[PDB]
Amino acid sequence: SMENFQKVEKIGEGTYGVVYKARNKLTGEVVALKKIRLEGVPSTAIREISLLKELNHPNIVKLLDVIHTENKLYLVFEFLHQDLKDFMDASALTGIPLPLIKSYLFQLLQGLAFCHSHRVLHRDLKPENLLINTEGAIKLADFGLARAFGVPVRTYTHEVVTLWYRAPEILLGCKYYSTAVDIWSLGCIFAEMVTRRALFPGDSEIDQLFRIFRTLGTPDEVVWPGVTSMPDYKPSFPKWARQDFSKVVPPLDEDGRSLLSQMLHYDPNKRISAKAALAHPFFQDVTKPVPHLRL
Amino acid sequence: VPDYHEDIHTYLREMEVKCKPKVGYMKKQPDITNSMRAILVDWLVEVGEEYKLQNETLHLAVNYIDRFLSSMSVLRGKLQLVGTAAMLLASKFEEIYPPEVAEFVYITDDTYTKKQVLRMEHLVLKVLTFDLAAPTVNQFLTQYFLHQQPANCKVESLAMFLGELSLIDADPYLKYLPSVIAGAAFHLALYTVTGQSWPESLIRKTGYTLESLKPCLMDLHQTYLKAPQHAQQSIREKYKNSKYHGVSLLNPPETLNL
Ligand SMILES: O=C1N=C(NCc2cccs2)S/C1=C/c1ccc2ncccc2c1
Repeated sequence: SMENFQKVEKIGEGTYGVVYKARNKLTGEVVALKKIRLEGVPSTAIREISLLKELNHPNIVKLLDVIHTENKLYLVFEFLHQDLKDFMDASALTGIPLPLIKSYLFQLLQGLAFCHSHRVLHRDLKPENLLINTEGAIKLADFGLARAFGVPVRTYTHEVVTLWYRAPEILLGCKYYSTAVDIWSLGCIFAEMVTRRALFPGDSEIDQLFRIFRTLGTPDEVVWPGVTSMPDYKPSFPKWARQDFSKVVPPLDEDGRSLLSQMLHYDPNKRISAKAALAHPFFQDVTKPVPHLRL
Repeated sequence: VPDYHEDIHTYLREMEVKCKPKVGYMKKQPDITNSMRAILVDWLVEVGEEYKLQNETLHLAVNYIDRFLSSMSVLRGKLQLVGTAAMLLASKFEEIYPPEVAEFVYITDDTYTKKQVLRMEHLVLKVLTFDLAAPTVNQFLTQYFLHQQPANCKVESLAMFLGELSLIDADPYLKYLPSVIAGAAFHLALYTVTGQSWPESLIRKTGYTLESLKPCLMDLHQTYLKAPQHAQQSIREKYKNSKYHGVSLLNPPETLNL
């Protein structure tokens, strides 16, 4: 019931709807409200609600309530501090230390492992959809573009995932894609946190692909069996050599470079799963450092 | 076989129990019957065929309806409205390109208005508490298909056919979990086409033995034998198509030797 909530401010717009900051007048709890105005109830909302009600994990945003009225639909979330995009925009150059990055990636992999173990593909992992609190936590948010997948997968919606974070199997138009697409996105985010700029900031599909190829090499049959038969593969693709990861992400240690490499593997089934990534030596000394407080 | 196949199977087994409709709800329904439900589900099959919807969407709609009717009394003149709203919701959940609301209004022969469909959608959502990601017979089947030695298209389509037939008849299939119906349908399809039986690898994955599936299997064998004589025929018509390898034209076995 909307009576108990006092809206504080608008935060922005997600995959769908508009997000507000609000306060429960009775408990004092600060909450995020995701409003949707009512073709009936949107697919995006139906999916987000159903899946987010199933998913209870420390690194997935907590959906507290669904306020279901005649003309308006409100999703009530726990309020944390800030999304990661804003955090990075607010951070000074030296403002995001490696231990925090390592902690954040470890946690994001936990949240994602949980999603995938519960047959959910997120399909829009980017800084804006990741939320941090003041105590060192980070959580997956905005499941509007998510879906429940089957075993084995069917063909699902094409051209999914925000362009900069979109996996090469989506770009090359493969009939099937699955959990590997979210890992690719996280790898791009990992590199972005370290270097403080987007890894592959393409403006179109071909630009996106060519940017990926210049970093990882142009894929051939050896690195990616079946690649030359993929619908949007072109034999005219320029050939670029793969570069050293010491040069792709210079501040990163040997273990970090190893993990990033496995997250950005061309072949989706050779690409590391979130579950397997949790045991990577990169996390041997992982802690939970606290971020700065600047908004 | 991903790193998550076991986790997902385990999770779907948990959720099928939580998503299970009330076995004896039709007795508590003052106006509708199993026959009326059979007519509805057969009609949903036609709708799925007309709009080329996923079988999964069909299975989801039926789950929503049965759960809705588990707590909500519905007059016979309103059953199709419940069914339409459920198919719409299943379509929004499962389909890349759901048919539009106006298209759902059209195939209800203008019995209902757009506003009615939309209001029924809201009510279904309220009653199901937005919990739409339910396990289905189809979801278990596609997992079981990975255990074929080797893969057989005719077996796959026959299993899906058999599992689809079970949707029509609340008596007796309401008492069986999706994972069990899928096991029965996979064994029955495997037996009809190849002569082989419920495989050891699935026995160990599911914990289900031939014996444990026998009750459901006996019912399904009977539905299969009696299928040509059933009042509702849309599923047999559907599974004649080359898309499903014309498996409904295949002969059911005389005995299962159980
Ligand atoms: O933060 C959220 N983001 C969503 N989709 C994209 C957007 C990012 C920023 C504005 S819109 S849905 C959502 C819910 C939510 C929950 C807790 C929060 N705590 C702090 C700040 C934003 C929050 C948003």
